[PDB]
Amino acid sequence: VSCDTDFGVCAHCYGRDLARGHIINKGEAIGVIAAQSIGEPGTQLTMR
Amino acid sequence: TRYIVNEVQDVYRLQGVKINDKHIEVIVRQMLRKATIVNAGSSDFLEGEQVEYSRVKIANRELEANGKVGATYSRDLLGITKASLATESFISAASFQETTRVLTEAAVAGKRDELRGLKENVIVGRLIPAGTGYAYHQDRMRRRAAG
Amino acid sequence: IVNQALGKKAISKMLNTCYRILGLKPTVIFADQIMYTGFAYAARSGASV
Amino acid sequence: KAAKKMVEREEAVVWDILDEVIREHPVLLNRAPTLHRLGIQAFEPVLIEGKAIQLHPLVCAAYNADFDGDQMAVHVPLTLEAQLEARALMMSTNNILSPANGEPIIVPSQDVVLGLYYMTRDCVNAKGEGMVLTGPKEAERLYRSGL
Amino acid sequence: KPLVGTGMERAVAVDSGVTAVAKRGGVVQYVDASRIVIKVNEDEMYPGEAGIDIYNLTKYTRSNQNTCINQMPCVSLGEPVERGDVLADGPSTDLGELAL
Amino acid sequence: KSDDVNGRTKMYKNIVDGNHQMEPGMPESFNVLLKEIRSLGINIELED
Amino acid sequence: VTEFLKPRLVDIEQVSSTHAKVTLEPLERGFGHTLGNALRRILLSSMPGCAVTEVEIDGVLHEYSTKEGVQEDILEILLNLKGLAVRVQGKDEVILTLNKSGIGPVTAADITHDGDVEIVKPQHVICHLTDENASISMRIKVQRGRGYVPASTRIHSEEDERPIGRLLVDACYSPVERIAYNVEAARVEQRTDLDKLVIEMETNGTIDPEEAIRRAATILAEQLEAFVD
Amino acid sequence: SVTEFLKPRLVDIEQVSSTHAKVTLEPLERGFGHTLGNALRRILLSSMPGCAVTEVEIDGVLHEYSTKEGVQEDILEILLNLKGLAVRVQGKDEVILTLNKSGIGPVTAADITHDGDVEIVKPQHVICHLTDENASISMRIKVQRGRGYVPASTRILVDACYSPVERIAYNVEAARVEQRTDLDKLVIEMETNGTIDPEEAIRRAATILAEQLEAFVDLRDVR
Amino acid sequence: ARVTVQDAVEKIGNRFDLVLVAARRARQMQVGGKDPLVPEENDKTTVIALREIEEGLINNQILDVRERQEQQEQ
Amino acid sequence: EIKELLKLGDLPTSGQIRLYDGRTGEQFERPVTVGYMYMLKLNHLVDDKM
Repeated sequence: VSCDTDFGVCAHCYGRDLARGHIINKGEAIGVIAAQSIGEPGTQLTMR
Repeated sequence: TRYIVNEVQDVYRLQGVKINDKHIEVIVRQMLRKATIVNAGSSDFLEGEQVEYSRVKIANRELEANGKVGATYSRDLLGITKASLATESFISAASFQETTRVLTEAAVAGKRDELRGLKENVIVGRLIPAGTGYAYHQDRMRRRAAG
Repeated sequence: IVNQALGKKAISKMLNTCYRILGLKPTVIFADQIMYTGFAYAARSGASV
Repeated sequence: KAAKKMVEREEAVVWDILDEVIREHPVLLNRAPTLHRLGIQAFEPVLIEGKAIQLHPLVCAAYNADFDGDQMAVHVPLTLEAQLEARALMMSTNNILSPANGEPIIVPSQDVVLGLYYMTRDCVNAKGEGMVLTGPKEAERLYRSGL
Repeated sequence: KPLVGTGMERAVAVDSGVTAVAKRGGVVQYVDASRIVIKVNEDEMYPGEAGIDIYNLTKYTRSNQNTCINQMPCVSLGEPVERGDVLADGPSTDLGELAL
Repeated sequence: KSDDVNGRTKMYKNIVDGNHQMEPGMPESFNVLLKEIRSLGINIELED
Repeated sequence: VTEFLKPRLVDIEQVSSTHAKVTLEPLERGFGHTLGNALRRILLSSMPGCAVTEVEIDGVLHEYSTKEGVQEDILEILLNLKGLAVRVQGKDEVILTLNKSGIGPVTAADITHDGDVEIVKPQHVICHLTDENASISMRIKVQRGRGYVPASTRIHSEEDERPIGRLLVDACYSPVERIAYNVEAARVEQRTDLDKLVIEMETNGTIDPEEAIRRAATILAEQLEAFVD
Repeated sequence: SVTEFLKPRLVDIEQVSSTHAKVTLEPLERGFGHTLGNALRRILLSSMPGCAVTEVEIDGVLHEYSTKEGVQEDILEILLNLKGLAVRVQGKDEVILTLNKSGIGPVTAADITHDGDVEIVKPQHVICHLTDENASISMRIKVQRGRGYVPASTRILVDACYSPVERIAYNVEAARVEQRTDLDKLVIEMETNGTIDPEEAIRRAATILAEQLEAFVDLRDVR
Repeated sequence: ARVTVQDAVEKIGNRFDLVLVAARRARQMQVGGKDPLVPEENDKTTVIALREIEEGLINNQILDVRERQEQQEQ
Repeated sequence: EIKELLKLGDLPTSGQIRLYDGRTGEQFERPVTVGYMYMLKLNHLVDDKM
């Protein structure tokens, strides 16, 4: 949100967080990369 | 953002799950859109404009021609089940929760999609503007300027 | 690194060192050969119950 | 029609042509219940006289299988570009680390760690405690006798 | 047959009605792979009947799960048979025992 | 491999000739969607 | 080479008709275990044997039914015929017939005996009949082979032949089915201590111990001759 | 068919160095590849005639806790370096060797006295580390004739490295001849200490086993 | 076959244009009219093209140059 | 009770028994507990799944 682009997110504020060793390149869909890792560990608890 | 990320990482850490906070910030950013305005600002005397469109409009109107006409906005967050429906393309955000109301609203307003969401390219069945097809999508956008 | 009780975290950090220091293919072939050793020695060890 | 009949008759030359063509044609595998990016990965196919695909023990953690009753989805990309996309991005050799936190998904465990932890041990002192050697001779005397 | 069991498998086998049991029989005359005749003794015989009972087995009969139910007889020839005892062995049954 | 009727034949020919070239065209299910939408009181069409 | 002192075959023992023990002369260190391993695995893997490939009978058509007068099904007929043990002379592909009537038990003894065929266990059970009027009439062919084969393998060899009524079974082609070895230090004197190995095995009587051991050694030498050059 | 067994014809061998070689075979019969590999490995490790150094009598204290006295290197690693020497003896029996050099420091295998049948594979081998001054030392080493491998704990002083080998290993792979894929492919990998070609070594092992097992057949396959 | 594709990645860097370059090379290689600049080892066109881009002898630039070369040579 | 039964059939009470390799014939350390289990076959068969 800090990055001011009005469209998507620039690579200059995200780092890598991937199995590579370089900054994220253009065209990579972070949103698809996101939103899926969060709920993947579906081993939470119910009924408190 | 800080409160949300702290609260969610507490829950993911009490169990043992280790996850970066950047995805959570992405969730917040997708969640934090659709600012509401109180001043007209010569933009529109209505409510429910996108934050990005408002920022682009104020950048193109203030610095260029008239900087005195300021449009004050209040950035109001919306829940996922509601913010997802807030899309400029009728095709997208349709199969998510409900279709008939979205179709009625699009036909009433007469909106056009431009096929900008990924689901649009999926349903039509072309290269999505991501990964390998990003360069092709960019070239198509570039050639669309001239004709 | 190879002189320890060599638990699961030991082998984990060993692969981490091999990846960050050497690279992709060295650590991939390293893990391959490690797992082959694991099958061989477990089958040789016995480890009855 | 000649090709169809001979393929249906399953001659040795047909097997030879299969082997020649499949030898350079990678193939993609998927878990039916999938949650993250690693539930789908590509591999080099190898012919084995059986009827159950041989999956490597390491990628079992990513595919989250357990060698109980399960069904895998297999897919073939046909265009040259799709083979290339599989080779460059969806191979296991490239996908060593997690896209979630950064920790390696490949976490060896079970028999491998048990055996390694076993052979890096010493009761008090086994046969031939005081021997000295260069390092390759250790296995030479371990396989046969002496220690 | 199972080496280590609990004993209730015998009751399950004799109660599922899958095998063939003998009712009011005293001794067997003829044995076939698909047909068994028992000669009831006069003790358990009432007047007005021939004094024999026939049991036709189940040979390779299609089951609901597309499996096979085949009954295999137990006695050989001229064996004294009491009441309430098994004669054939149905699917996964051995000597009147659930052997699966 | 989808409902593109004019694509499956052409990909088969490209394979047997060893061409390995693909032209997307348009899935037929999208036309199905358009036809069923036009079944109700809603216009829908694709511009140029 | 320093006086390797190759061992020799001595003291062949016969524990029983289907069980025997073999003794070998002492040999140098580090040899007994590997030679025992090789001989055991070769003897259990590749060694010619004679078994039943298919049985045809005029009475019944297929193997999933019964016959009038018999107690056990055609399945037990085929399985027990799988368990029969016989040896054959030089020529292979030998067909023998079995015809009998009555209510008495049927064994391997009451079969038409020809000069090239000899039974080792005449007390086998061929699923005795129960009816006086019942009479079985089947003819069997026995061939020789080396390794285990299923029924599906020999299907392509028969396309126009094999009419109805001819039933095929599986062959073992393995007449020993069990062998073990043990090495000890004995039979050595006036020299550095040597080791001797004893081989304990059980066959079905089709093949003699010395013959099988010699065949294993011969094929071992043949397969290792390629590594000479 | 009845008694016919396939024989390996693809015996291609690719080598990286004169002491390292990779041996690959064609698909062999079922279950025999690993038998043969284990047998050849055990033959190569358990008994292989060769010449090696048996023990040394250095000038000083026979105890292991000796002094540097200008050598500045403990005798233990000196003996270890001595074990890494491939001495070749042509026809003679156990013989005594000795060396003497000035105080330049590089102690090589050429420092030993040259005998009629005493040969060294590569004279650049290190025997002692660089010395500190012009002080010399007498080795008084000797070699013996033997086969296989025995330690010096039981049979005396450093070791007995009679096997002219460094490392031995093997693998078995599946392959197909025409249709059936249930075939065994044997791959042999072995590193040589020296003085013996790897293919020569494996040929010697095969001949050794053949002449260890020939009378088991009682003169079979006459014609 | 190749186990890891990293040299081509280093020669390209963007990770997205390398697939396009190798695909456009392989298409012309398979349709014909060109020869492999790298000695082949009985392998398909895609592997040869990827080894060529890994060796540092072909990229997205010299393809345009050579293509304009035959286009003007007609 | 089980250990008492094992002695009657000439079996070790611990249930551990030395094993050899059928591939290299080297005696296994860590004596193994071998046994006889009642296995069952299920209709979940690969001959239907392919």
